[PDB]
Amino acid sequence: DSRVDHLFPPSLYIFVIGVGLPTNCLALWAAYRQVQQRNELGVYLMNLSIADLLYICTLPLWVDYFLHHDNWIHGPGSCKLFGFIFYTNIYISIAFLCCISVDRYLAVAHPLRFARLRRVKTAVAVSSVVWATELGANSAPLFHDELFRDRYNHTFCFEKFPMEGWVAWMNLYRVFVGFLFPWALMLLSYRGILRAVRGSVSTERQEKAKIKRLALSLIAIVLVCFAPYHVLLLSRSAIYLGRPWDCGFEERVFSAYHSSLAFTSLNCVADPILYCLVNEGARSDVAKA
Amino acid sequence: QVQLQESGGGLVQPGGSLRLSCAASGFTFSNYKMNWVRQAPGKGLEWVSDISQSGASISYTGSVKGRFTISRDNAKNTLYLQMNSLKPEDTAVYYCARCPAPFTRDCFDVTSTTYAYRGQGTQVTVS
Amino acid sequence: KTEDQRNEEKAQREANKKIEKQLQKDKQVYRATHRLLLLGADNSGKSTIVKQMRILHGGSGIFETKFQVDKVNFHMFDVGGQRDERRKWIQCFNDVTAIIFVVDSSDYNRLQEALNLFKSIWNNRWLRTISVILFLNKQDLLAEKVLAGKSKIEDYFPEFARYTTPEDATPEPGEDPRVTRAKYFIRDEFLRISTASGDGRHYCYPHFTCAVDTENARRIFNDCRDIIQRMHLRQYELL
Amino acid sequence: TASIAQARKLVEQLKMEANIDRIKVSKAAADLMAYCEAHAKEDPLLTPVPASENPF
Amino acid sequence: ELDQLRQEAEQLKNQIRDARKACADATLSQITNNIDPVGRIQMRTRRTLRGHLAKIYAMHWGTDSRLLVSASQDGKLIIWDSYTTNKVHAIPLRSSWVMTCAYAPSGNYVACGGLDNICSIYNLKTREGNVRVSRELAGHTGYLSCCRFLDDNQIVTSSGDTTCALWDIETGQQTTTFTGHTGDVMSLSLAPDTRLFVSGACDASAKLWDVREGMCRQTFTGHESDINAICFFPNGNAFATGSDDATCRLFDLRADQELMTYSHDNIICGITSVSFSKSGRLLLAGYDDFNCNVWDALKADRAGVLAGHDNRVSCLGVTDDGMAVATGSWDSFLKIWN
Repeated sequence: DSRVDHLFPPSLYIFVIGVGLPTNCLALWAAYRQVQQRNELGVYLMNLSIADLLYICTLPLWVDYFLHHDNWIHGPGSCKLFGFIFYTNIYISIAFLCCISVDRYLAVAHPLRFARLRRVKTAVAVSSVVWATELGANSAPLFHDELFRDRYNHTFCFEKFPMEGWVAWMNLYRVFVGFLFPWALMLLSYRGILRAVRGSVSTERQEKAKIKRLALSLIAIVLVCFAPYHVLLLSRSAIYLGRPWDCGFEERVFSAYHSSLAFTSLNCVADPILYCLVNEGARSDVAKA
Repeated sequence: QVQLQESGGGLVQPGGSLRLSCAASGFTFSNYKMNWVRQAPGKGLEWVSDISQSGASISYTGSVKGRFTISRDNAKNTLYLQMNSLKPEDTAVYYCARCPAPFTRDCFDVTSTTYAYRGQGTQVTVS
Repeated sequence: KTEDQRNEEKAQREANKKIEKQLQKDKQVYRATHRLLLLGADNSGKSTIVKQMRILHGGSGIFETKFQVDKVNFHMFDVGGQRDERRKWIQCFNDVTAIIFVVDSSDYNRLQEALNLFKSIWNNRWLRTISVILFLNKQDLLAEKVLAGKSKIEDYFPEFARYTTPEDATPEPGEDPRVTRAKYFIRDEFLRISTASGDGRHYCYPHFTCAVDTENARRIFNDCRDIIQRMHLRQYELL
Repeated sequence: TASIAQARKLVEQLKMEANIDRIKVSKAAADLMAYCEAHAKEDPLLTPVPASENPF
Repeated sequence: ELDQLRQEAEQLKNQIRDARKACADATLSQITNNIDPVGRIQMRTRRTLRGHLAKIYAMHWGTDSRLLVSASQDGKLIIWDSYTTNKVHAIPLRSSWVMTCAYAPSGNYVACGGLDNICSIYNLKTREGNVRVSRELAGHTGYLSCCRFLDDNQIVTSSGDTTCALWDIETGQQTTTFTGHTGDVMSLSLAPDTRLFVSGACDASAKLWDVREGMCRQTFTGHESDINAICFFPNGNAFATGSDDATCRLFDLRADQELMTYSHDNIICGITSVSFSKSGRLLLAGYDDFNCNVWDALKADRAGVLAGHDNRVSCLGVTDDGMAVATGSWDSFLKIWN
């Protein structure tokens, strides 16, 4: 069904376009200000805000697809491009979140080591590598129309409600390599950050608690935004591979799958806030602007 | 011209009292943290007390705590030092040094051998 | 003469490229090295700590020792070719990682001079973000002086009579309680100055040192780790 | 001995600088005015230089 | 004896003050009130010169108004081509703590110094083609604060030993030492005729010296804190001083007095650098407020603000032709304003 569970997703996407776009513009400005200050975190935040802006600017097409109902009225190629941006911007964002986490871990846990890694040139290299790798890996539907037909239904994009064979393994790869592995790296990096902050004597216990709260928020909000959709993907693909005859379950959870697709877009609002607005320095820079 | 002229010293018996004034001129007296510095015979310059731009933030050296009171009259551009219960250890030349810079929380060079704004000096000799 | 001008323009660009390459190399070398300013009195013993990481480590007007600990380069700067005035040449050291302030703990006469000197660094506009690695030196002499009993800290610091050793104190196994109270009183005078201002942009690391102490290079490394870790907390938006 | 020598040097310097012939401050201000209006047309920072003849 | 000499000094001070009051017919403001104000001087950062790694303590323009030397605390002495934002040379220094840098009026030579207590002269136009140290003047017992070339083979250096020195570069000897300051000499400015120079020190007093004769002709008081900057009026008849008292004062040699004071109530920070325009109408002052102020020298009215620096402005100076003013700051960037 595409015209049944079609109330929460469109309104939520309207909310995302309303709030993320300005906050992501300010996030991009703050990242540019950081880069002008020769900060390696600025490159990562800039690319993250660029990806969020890409997803937000692609959202109105899907809002209209809600408005026009039926199938992908815009066309086959438009379906391919917007499907790419819609299902790969999440993984680009999580990759750049993991990049921020590892950069922060290297800065805090090992302040006097890995000076070469903590450089704007290295940050640009890592950003370019991440973009190229994610785009090439997830553009298999774009290169080969046959595999896109296997993944997304040519009629209304979506993901071919009757799950395909190899796409189930690719979906397991997604849930294990594009969410679990980057989020595990995020968790480990912020655990090491918290350990180093605990070792710190200069920082007061209040500030250590604040750092713990911020790190736990960053780890947990990614979970809240992406775990429902990815666990739905894992359940769907594993069940189809094991028990392909199951059809009532698949139809029942298709609604949850679409709602979780919608809920994924909360990170485009979360990331600008939790990475620029929460900090007093970036907020002060925005006020100065 | 920054001039710091101090007066009031002299011979006083132990357990006596002296008030050391400081006629300050040539600068805005209310923008500088004034000090009191003594050079004992045969000893280096030693900081005794300081007063902030206002009457607050009065700090004394340990030797003079409880018996020396620093005071500042910004209207009259005068820095005071009321010394009570003087001990023979207090025999020194007392200089009234000011901050190098206005509206600052630092007194870097006030006990220096050749400081620009310290004053000629007044001699107290307790014996 | 446009053709002649193009040749000089290209030569100038080539010179700029060479300067850029050399500047990038010295850029890397400049981050890799941490700059330390050594401060203290004549009797503070800064030279002894300068020598003890010059004879036990890597090692005219400015005395420089380049010692390396844990493959991390450190540059120490003992400025001794200048006058007693230091309100103008101390402003050079606003980019130093830390200031190694050495204090003669035993010499009670010049303790106030050290305390006033510590206040000025802490409260200076250009040094109000530079952490201080305080080195309460000559603890061997402090132990002997207190056990002797001839000289009392109460004369130079009347608040000592009402001072009690903090629970956080970690006395040495064979340490007299009188030394421990004297030891931590001197530290608390400097920490009281440090905790009075500086917000969070400033920390003082107090360490007890002797002439035979051989761990000062390690102490500076650990403190400089905490100083730069604290900077990275703000520079990477953790704080 | 050193203090009296320094005081004598300071007194001699004061005597040397007390014999300087001093013009009226009005005349000095007039001379500075003469220089400022005299060279006003040749001051790029005062008169905004045209972009054509500006090396920056 | 000491009391008698002090009384004589006080009498001489009173006589000097009475003479100064006698020659004070009228104030500068009372005569320049009718002058039309310069208006709002809007100067933009034409070029920023990046490449220094630490704070810039000093900078000096070349005589051609095209080349420019800058000193930074990373032990580098970079010579820029301001027009093409290109770096002609980058001289590694023996001691990184450099507080002064000088450009010889004939080129061919650049001097620098600082906490090393040494004025190091570097030969640029050499037969080998590489900048090397030509002379290492070591006679100062304190830190150098300002070095200026009278010409080739002669340089005046102000140091933290309360003395200035006139050096013969070929022999590396002090031709004349200038004593009389009771504080750290912070900056000297050469007169256009090279025959005199004023030195401002940390004793809140500026002294006009005779280069050849060798004694202090006049002393200039009125500042209430350490002078950090000094600069002659385009004619050697006045000079401007900046101190930590947040005031610029224009002292005139012939009147032996201060003419007018450049201060604002909002300004509570020190003054680091002072320079005049080619006509002397504008008094550009570097501040600890991370910004510069343009002062109408005849009216003491602020004309503009040069706000482009993240850290404190440490050096300032206009070109010989008056086209542009360069402003180096502790943020490791040098900016050309016009």
